[PDB]
Amino acid sequence: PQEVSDIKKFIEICRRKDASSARIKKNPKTQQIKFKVRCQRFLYTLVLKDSDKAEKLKQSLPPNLQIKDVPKRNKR
Amino acid sequence: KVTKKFIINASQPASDKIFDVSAFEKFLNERIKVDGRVGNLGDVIKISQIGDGKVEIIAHNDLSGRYLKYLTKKFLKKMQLRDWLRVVATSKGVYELKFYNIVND
Amino acid sequence: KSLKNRAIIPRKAVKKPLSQLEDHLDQLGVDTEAIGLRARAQT
Amino acid sequence: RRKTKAERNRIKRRKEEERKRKHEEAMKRKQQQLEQAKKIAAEVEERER
Amino acid sequence: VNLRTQKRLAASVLGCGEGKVWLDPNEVSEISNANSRQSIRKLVADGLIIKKPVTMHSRSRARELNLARRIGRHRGFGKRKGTADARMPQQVLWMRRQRVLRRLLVKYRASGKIDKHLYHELYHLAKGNTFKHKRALVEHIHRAKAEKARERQIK
RNA sequence: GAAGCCAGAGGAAACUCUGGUGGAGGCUCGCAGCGGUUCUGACGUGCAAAUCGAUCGUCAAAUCUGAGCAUGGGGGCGAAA
RNA sequence: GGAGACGACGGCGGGGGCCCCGGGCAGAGUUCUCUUUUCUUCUUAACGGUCUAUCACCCUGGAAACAGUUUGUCUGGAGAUAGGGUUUAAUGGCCGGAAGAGCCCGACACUUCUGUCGGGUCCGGUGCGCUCUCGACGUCCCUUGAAAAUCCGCGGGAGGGAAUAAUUCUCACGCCAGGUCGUACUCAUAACCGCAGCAGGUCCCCAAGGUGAACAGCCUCUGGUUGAUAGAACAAUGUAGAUAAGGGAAGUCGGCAAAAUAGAUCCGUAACUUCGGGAAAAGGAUUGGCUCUAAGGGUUGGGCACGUGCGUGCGGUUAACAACCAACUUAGAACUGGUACGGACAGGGGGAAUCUGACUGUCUAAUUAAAACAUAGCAUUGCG
Repeated sequence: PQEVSDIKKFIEICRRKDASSARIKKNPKTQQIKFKVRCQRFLYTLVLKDSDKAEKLKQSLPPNLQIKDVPKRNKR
Repeated sequence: KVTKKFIINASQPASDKIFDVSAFEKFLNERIKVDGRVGNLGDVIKISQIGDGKVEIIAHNDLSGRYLKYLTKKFLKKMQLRDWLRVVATSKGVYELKFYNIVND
Repeated sequence: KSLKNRAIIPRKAVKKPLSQLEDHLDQLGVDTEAIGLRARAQT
Repeated sequence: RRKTKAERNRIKRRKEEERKRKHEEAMKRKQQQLEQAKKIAAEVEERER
Repeated sequence: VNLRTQKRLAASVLGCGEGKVWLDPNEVSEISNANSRQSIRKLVADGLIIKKPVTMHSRSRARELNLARRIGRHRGFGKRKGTADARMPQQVLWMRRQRVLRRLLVKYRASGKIDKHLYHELYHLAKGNTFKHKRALVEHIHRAKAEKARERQIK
């Protein structure tokens, strides 16, 4: 697992051809949001503050790449 | 000065006339100890009734809801209701009294 | 109590008999028929 | 001259404060790129083209 | 009706010992009909199988005895069983005293209360067992500074 | 509580004395382990073709121990019975 | 050339885990009386990023009035102290993994099928503690404590190399593949050997709380058992455990056995001696509880003038002061119960001599553990 601290690097990682999926994890107690994109080797995580710009970044992410919001329970 | 608000709900046993809210008020007033001594409430801790079988406690000290549940269970043991009534926290600072689960024999 | 050798089962893990509860409250002096413990009883 | 414990403590606190300021500046830069994300996506797409 | 398998499965499901497993004596047939871990979990959720709590082991008497030994009780010759060095090593005492004295000497030399020559000779006196404690070292430093001031006033 | 080391008192010095520090020894008490001293011991067609109990020796090493390998009867191995 | 690749022992220091203390949420137990109570959950992997961690190394500079310095006396004109940096080393802090998990609690649903939804999962401290690991030291040797597979760096400069662009880049991402055999269970008072489900024997890892010097003995938690033919009675004789008035070895081949001594603090301790010992010699005094007193520690923090939190030029060693925090020892005193005070457990009887082997050590598995054997030391013979 790798943490990406650059929005530009995260954009290129999401536009990479190996990006299978992406998911949104919202932690309201910490007031944070995590963008996690799954690639062949690494799972890349971007950590941002909970904000309308953070919600808007989903629009600037590629439309071809599937994005899902993480539910409250990891049901097996 | 910080203020903590505690509710001891006994609406159902008060409606069943099983739990005496006034006696519980008197018991709390004579058993809640401040600085290790009973009968030392003053203005630090106030106990009142907000009605509908509920006891309202205002505390400016570091009074614990665990201590309030401890005194409630002591009162139930005195009134022989410890085997039949249960003190359950339902919110932040709210402890209600309810019957245990009942089977029909 | 047998707390030297074993712990007491919690009261919430055993379902109380309605007959025993009614007997205890009737000895304490509470009108059980006026409050309807049978409706509160589960089956 | 030989420095004392007070000087060593102030050196330690300045180093800790400098690390905190660098981390704060990094978070601010990430935030500013977050508002400027759309232009960044346009630049990335243009570079790919 | 034999419930050894059910007790073992219940222990494995609840993550406890088999002595902490309680099976309902009044619903033995339904417990015996459970042959799978899913059925055991279903009975645990139904409350027919519960995990018994741990047996009491309180530390209250140990804590009261610790408070008594802190305020000084039970320290008499009838209570002592080991030798004095076995109870408290003279090596550990000497280590503590030497570290205290060297720490104080370093602090004084840094702050400028003493110079390096006085520091060196006091260091070797501390290694040579001249001072019993920090108070003794402080008094010796004060007396040495007073003698140096008297010599400077005379000169 | 051995060398080594620190401080103080002497002594021209070499040395002497005192208070510490240090932690050596096929040293010592002793738990485990290894062994096997004694008991009118238990047991004596026994739990056992050598066991059980108490007591005893040793316990930082000439200590205890596994697996792999070597030595084979005119032999081997033997701190030698 | 480095790695692989290396003894035993001693104390010291760092880190992980366990143990202990305090606060808070939730749950459970106690509640004649007392107990803001007692207990339970409160966790964070591999793999990575980032910031730091003893030794050591580098730069300035030149040290006696020698200085730095460890518990342990080593270091320095072959350059110390000081000041400033570079690095081996994480089981350290933060972040990603990762809360979505696991755990705890609650409210509904529930013939079954099946569950559904909420609330949390937090904040500190301490140590001659136990355990593992790491690091710097130190001691001992007529003992000096594996090899190979495999991996890397360097020396060297053969070749290969550009603007039709070249690239033979140990950088990042991307593509592909990873066969065979073992894997249950027991590891022992019933799964092995002893003819047996035999009180025997059989190599290791993890190791909680109290008392206590202590992985002693005794009690407890987790986890396990409650299995070893049963019932009744209480004669002799046994086996095992005890006690006994007065005398105290009168017993007996023979004090055989048993009793007595025993921990700790203090006083004190002879002959002999290879000067190391003997020695815990001998012989005495004391030990409970309670209320106090005293001593033994850590962290943080000094005034001006300017430039502007640092740089200077100064000025001072009463910080000998304040604030905060923390634990275990030692000594002293009063009071008080007593037939007992290491109240159980645990735990030397001591001395005067003689013979004998120097000692530590070894053997007769299954009747003899010894003046036997071995040992160091000493002497002789043979071999260039």
